[PDB]
Amino acid sequence: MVLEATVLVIDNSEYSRNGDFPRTRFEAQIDSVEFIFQAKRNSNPENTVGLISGAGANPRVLSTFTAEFGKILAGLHDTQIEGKLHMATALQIAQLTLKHRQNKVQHQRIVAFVCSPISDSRDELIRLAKTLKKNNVAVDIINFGEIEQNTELLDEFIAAVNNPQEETSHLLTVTPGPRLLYENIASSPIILEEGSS
Amino acid sequence: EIDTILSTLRMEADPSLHPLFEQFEKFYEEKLWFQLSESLTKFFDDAKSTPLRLRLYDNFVSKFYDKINQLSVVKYLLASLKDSKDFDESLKYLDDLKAQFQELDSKKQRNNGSKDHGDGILLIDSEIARTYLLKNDLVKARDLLDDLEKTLDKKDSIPLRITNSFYSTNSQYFKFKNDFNSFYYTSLLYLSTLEPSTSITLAERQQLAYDLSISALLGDKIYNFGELLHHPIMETIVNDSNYDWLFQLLNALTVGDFDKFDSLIKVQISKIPILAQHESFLRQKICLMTLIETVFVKNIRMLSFEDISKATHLPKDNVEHLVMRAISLGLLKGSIDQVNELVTISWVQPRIISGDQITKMKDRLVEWNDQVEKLGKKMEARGQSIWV
Repeated sequence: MVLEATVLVIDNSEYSRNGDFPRTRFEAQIDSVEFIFQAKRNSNPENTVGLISGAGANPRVLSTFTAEFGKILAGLHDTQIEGKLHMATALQIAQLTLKHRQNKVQHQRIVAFVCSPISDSRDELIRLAKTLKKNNVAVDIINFGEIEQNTELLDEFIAAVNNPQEETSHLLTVTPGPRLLYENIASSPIILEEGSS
Repeated sequence: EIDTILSTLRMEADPSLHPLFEQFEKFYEEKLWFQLSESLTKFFDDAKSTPLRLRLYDNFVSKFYDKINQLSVVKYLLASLKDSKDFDESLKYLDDLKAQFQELDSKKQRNNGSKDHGDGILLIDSEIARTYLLKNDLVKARDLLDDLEKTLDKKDSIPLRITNSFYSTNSQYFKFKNDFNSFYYTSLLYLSTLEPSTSITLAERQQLAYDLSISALLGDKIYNFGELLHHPIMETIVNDSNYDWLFQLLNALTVGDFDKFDSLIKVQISKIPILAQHESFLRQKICLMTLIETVFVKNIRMLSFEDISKATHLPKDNVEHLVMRAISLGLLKGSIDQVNELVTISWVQPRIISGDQITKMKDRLVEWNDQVEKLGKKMEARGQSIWV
């Protein structure tokens, strides 16, 4: 949590133009991108967040690690609502963005939103799971897409990956029904998590 | 409200179209709007024929004119308005949807924050030109095709759907008018850009397949008959009787057999009235296709008139005119000697490169490798002393 650089993956699949979270699922997510930046800042103001997309065939680096609210917002405005989620590409690219930073002292966190079922090959995931351990990265999943009808491929992986350490990777399962996604993120741990050490 | 309508639809519906209906309601309740798009589409794929289509559209459109992407909305409506017989009714509905979309997009552009909505409009526009053709008002429909083509092509990026719709409109206009030349140009394009949708019925495919083959008899530059046959549109539809004798003609052109040609044409010239009025073209066409075959095989630079006379079985008067025609097409280039009765061909137009020819090319290129190689080595040795 203390002095942390974050790649946030904002996903705008075809399932994200839905309306599970009223009025529109898209607009409930917009508020969450804004809130995540703020929560992390409120923790420790030397935290930074950068932004990549899950949407399209591939990710697009909209914004690198920065303190300006302005960069996240212009990036946020850029969307395609017929994008599609590929779990694997998003992970891989996030790790790369982390290798270069304004301050390299900062800890390594991936926050990723999942807004559609995940059906990527298993083989890919296994290998990535232990890649992550090499370079010592933790990841929090704000999950509300996957659980609607599809068993969690990521949970076990993250669990195994975590060590005693201040950093704590987590599987966070957040009630997918009408309750407002952003409201529930504020009311669950995301910066109220405790260390594992 | 919407509940009383759902009751009527389920009952007279097939018992195998019954659960499609149940799903509609459930997805609404849960506010899955993606799933909801999907299930709607499943209905209109195969139940556009049935009398219930129209109903489902007034109600569905009014409910889901905001949930689902815009381009989703107009596509459903389109299907309904083919089976709608009245073409003043079709025109009414179109104008209501056109206004609807223009307003909607104003708010909606800003909510998405980015989405091209000028797509929907173009599709609407395309369909209105189509109304007009059916009522035989070729004049109104014409300037609307014009304008469509200009705005579309100014675009640097275009979906398949839009350009496909526009080509469809064109195709229909050209066969109504009885212009063989134009249709052939369109049909090809339409095939290239053709949506991966299987909403496109077999009937539609069969009718087009038929018009394309009739165009290519009559044609102005088609000698590409084999290439045409290799594509799904004709390729699969061969055992049917309509596509028998038809395809037989195409293949008679390839070998240039005059004898098989003559028998087919005598029967069929009565049957299809297009062929009756276009008799000159068709008659020239067998003769030409033979000429291109004789010329390509004999790569020597001169041919007597006597070769042409025998192959095409025509008198010599007619021979030199036939030689003028090839030259006008640009199929061939060269000059005519009347004093010796020769055609000096000086250019051949590339054709389909068969497998045998791949090897032929290679044999000559080795020979010409060696020439460069021999020549450089000896000339280095000659006057070695100076090469500053």
